Amino acid sequence: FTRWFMSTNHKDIGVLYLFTGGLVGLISVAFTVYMRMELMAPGVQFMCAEHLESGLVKGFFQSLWPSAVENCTPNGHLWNVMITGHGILMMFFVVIPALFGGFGNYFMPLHIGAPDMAFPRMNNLSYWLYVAGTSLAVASLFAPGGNGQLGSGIGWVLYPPLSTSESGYSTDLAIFAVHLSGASSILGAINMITTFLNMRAPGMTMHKVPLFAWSIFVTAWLILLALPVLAGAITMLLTDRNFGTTFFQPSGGGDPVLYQHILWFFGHPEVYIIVLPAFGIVSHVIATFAKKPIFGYLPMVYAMVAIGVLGFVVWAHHMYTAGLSLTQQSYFMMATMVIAVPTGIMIFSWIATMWGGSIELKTPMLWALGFLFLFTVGGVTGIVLSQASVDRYYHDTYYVVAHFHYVMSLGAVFGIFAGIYFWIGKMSGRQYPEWAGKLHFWMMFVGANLTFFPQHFLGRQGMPRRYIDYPEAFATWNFVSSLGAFLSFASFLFFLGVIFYTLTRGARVTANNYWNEHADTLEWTLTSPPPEHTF
Amino acid sequence: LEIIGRPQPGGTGFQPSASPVATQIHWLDGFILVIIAAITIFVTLLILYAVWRFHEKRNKVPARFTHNSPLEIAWTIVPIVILVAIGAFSLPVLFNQQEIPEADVTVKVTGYQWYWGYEYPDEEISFESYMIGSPATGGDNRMSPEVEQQLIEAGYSRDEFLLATDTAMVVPVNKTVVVQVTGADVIHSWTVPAFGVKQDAVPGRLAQLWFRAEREGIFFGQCSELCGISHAYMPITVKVVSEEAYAAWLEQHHHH
Ligand code: HEA
Ligand code: HEA
Ligand SMILES: CCCCCCCCCCO[C@@H]1O[C@H](CO)[C@@H](O[C@H]2O[C@H](CO)[C@@H](O)[C@H](O)[C@H]2O)[C@H](O)[C@H]1O
Ligand SMILES: CCCCCCCCCCO[C@@H]1O[C@H](CO)[C@@H](O[C@H]2O[C@H](CO)[C@@H](O)[C@H](O)[C@H]2O)[C@H](O)[C@H]1O
Ligand SMILES: CCCCCCCCCCO[C@@H]1O[C@H](CO)[C@@H](O[C@H]2O[C@H](CO)[C@@H](O)[C@H](O)[C@H]2O)[C@H](O)[C@H]1O
Ligand SMILES: CCCCCCCCCCCCC
Ligand SMILES: CCCCCCCCCCCCC
Ligand SMILES: CCCC[C@@H](O)[C@@H](O)CO
Ligand SMILES: [Ca+2]
Ligand SMILES: [Cu+2]
Ligand SMILES: [Cu+2]
Ligand SMILES: [Cu+]
Ligand SMILES: [Mg+2]
Ligand SMILES: [O-]
Repeated sequence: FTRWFMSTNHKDIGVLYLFTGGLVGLISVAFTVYMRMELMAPGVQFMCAEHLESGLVKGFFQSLWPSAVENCTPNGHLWNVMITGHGILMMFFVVIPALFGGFGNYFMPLHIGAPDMAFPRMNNLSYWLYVAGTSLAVASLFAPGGNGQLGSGIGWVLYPPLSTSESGYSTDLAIFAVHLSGASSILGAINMITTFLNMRAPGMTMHKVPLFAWSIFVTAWLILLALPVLAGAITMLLTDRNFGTTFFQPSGGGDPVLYQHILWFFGHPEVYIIVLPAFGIVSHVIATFAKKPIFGYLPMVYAMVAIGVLGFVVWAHHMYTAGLSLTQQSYFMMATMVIAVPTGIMIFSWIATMWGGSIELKTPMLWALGFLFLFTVGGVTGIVLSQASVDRYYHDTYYVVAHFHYVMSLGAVFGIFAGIYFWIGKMSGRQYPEWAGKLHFWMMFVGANLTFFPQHFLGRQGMPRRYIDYPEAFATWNFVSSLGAFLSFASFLFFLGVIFYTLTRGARVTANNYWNEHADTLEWTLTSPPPEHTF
Repeated sequence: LEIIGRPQPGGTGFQPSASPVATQIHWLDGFILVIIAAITIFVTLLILYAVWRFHEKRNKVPARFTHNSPLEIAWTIVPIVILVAIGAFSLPVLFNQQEIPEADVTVKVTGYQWYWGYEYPDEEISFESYMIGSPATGGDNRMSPEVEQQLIEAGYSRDEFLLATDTAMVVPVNKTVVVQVTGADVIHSWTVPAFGVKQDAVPGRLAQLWFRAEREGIFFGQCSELCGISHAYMPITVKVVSEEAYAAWLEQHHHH
């Protein structure tokens, strides 16, 4: 019934975030399949202007079947709309809601022995703002937009003057969507911080809080500084568009580059907001399946704090080719490099935790180990890109696309799958079938690497970001990348099958702790699922 | 002229270098690539070893250690050393790249939706440069018999489609070219991979880059800041030629 949606219990809200995150994730992944269909071969075959003359539904179905080039007038606006849609959904309405809204809301109170969040009614409202934001984001795709068509073709970061001059009101709906998301995140961070500080169990000292709870706490602070800044940036876009301001318009004495500083001031912290909870989950999973306590607990907490702090003083590595002086470029380059150090501490600590353990290669552990490998691959290309001299070549190419898909889609997402398999028994009372989880893992591992590794080659060869079509020479690695995406998509549909199976007819969970003694935090002390009212 | 600055089928490396800056980029990237491949191979081999050596079937009782001070010192300091080493070779390269020398040739480039305008202020030459196959040349941004014909007529082949423009920026070999870049409407970005240059074209700002081309030939770039519907369809053609061929091209533009 609609008694799930009106619930104020952190567990129910956690579950709502997870499911909704998953559904929006499916929609955004479906966009990438369409994107990789068009990128699979040079020449435009799918995104034809001719499909506009049909209806919405008829036009949709026609666009899924390839046309000959001679019958296909390239529609760049549709490409730019899908890309912007893919990016907005992921960065605002998918991964953070799942990790922070989902696992954060469900498990952080359990890990600290809190009965519920400080402000349960505020927690429920944070969910509905997320849903309202999502709805506006989706609606913007069907609203009058740029070039006399539907949707905003402006990139997930909304650079002016392009975002300010895009016609129709699709862009305004997108800006409202982002406001709602920021509001949802801010309320969530308020709750996480208050709960964490005030509602710990007697005896639960700061140095006794589990790492996941710490990851969520640090994350919550980043949100409080980052998200208000973003609300400023985007309100300024909204006023330039509607209320005669000219913050970013040179005719009125504005500067488009100012928007970039403000936006990236949110924009870097944003990626550390995505990844910190995944760092939390990896810590719990690895310790459990290595049957060994987490190595260097205190350096981990501090490395997370250090990463959180440094994430606020590096933003202009997104602006090396935007007109930054040599002094700014040198600074931001050196400040960005420092981040490798605490991150290295965490990678090596995770390896040290495994070292001398008794390793059980169950599904959650496979995601966690994939995370270590793939996050390292993404992280070191991040270090390449920090070198302004080399970023001169790589900026706005597919090399950057490869970096961020390794840290996010093969990093944060592996964190999400790690947590789902780790915790689904605890949350539902039902267990996933082990052979299916491993199959899911290997399909995703192979598919995701096939998708993104070849994008390094495309970037090195000079393929720009945000292109509907590309010179013939880029054909080989685009084709491979697209086959990788189709395989990854297959693994995701299989995953959804695994979840559906697990929840409807999965083996009954009977134990409080169905893993082992080294899953040693409070949730494993409770029933599966935990009682409606805990602690 | 030889087509040099272009992507090649199945390529996995950089585009050929034709400037000393591009050369520096290749070396620095090659140096960092060795390091980061060593780091990730190391990390990967550790994980695979630990999973093999400490599998539950082979190591039935787990250890309990959570510290190893000498190791934590080594693994904090060694990354710091690695980064400082990279920083030492990288900062000179950055300085050379961004310190604008005295120009032999000055070109002012303006980005528009969706084409580039070039002006040579010393020569009182200006012209616009459109993709072969754009609406300007009679097409609609796709390959066709007509577009292939125009590519041939202009000295290219169908393989240069999306790269070749109707007019090129021509410059003399072994001379310092300073390019002043701006945007007319939205932000664009002007780049030539073979020269190791890229500079955003921001409305209201005039920014500079330099290159010195070390061999003659044809070199392509593509707009590198999303700028609307035909972002994919406003490339850059630079022809590097001899001093005499350059003067010849200048005289062809002179109004008597
Ligand atoms: C999960 C999200 C996430 C994370 C965690 C990161 C992590 C990092 N990012 Fe990435 N990044 C993105 C998501 C993310 N990024 C996105 C979305 C963009 C593009 C936005 C857009 O334009 O749309 C981007 C773009 C981006 C750029 C701009 C490139 C360009 O547009 O031209 C830069 C530049 O410096 C950069 C750097 C880094 C660095 C140095 C790290 C560091 O945090 C990585 C540190 C990790 C390691 C280094 C590996 C582990 C360490 C060791 C094993 C120790 C040994 C290693 C060394 C000694 C090097 N990133
Ligand atoms: C979390 C962030 C995230 C994720 C997961 C993905 C996933 C994918 N992305 Fe995404 N991508 C972005 C963030 C992300 N992307 C951003 C920010 C941009 C920039 C947009 C812009 O330019 O403005 C971009 C741009 C971008 C491009 C370049 C577009 C261009 O420049 O024109 C391409 C090209 O192939 C691409 C492809 C893919 C593919 C094939 C996948 C996937 O199909 C890979 C396979 C992964 C899966 C099958 C699993 C997905 C799982 C989840 C999403 C979790 C769901 C939640 C639960 C289950 C609880 N993306
Ligand atoms: C007192 C009498 C006044 C006499 C002087 C008249 C001044 C002309 C107005 C200039 O505004 C123009 O409006 C066009 C129409 O909107 C734009 O075309 C744009 O819009 C068209 C959409 O119809 C597209 O076809 C074009 O590609 C696109 O450039 C064009 O850029 C813009 O400069
Ligand atoms: C830069 C990349 C590095 C990747 C990290 C992976 C390598 C981890 C190696 C861990 O080293 C172990 O540390 C233990 C603790 O320091 C030592 O135990 C020693 O100290 C223990 C602590 O009291 C005693 O219980 C033991 O008996 C005694 O052998 C043990 O010998 C040593 O092998
Ligand atoms: C004394 C009074 C003087 C009166 C002024 C004379 C009016 C002359 C009209 C010029 O308008 C041009 O129209 C083009 C065709 O519509 C536009 O191309 C635009 O639209 C094309 C078609 O979509 C694109 O391919 C181009 O890249 C894009 O720039 C172009 O920008 C715009 O300047
Ligand atoms: C002769 C043309 C080959 C036909 C291939 C069409 C494949 C389209 C599959 C669409 C699947 C939608 C996800
Ligand atoms: C650790 C990830 C590095 C990804 C870059 C791959 C580059 C390989 C290309 C080699 C150059 C061929 C000439
Ligand atoms: C090579 C001939 C140069 C001609 C020169 O006198 C004029 O372009 C001056 O504008
Ligand atoms: Ca295509
Ligand atoms: Cu960043
Ligand atoms: Cu562009
Ligand atoms: Cu452009
Ligand atoms: Mg850019
Ligand atoms: O970032």
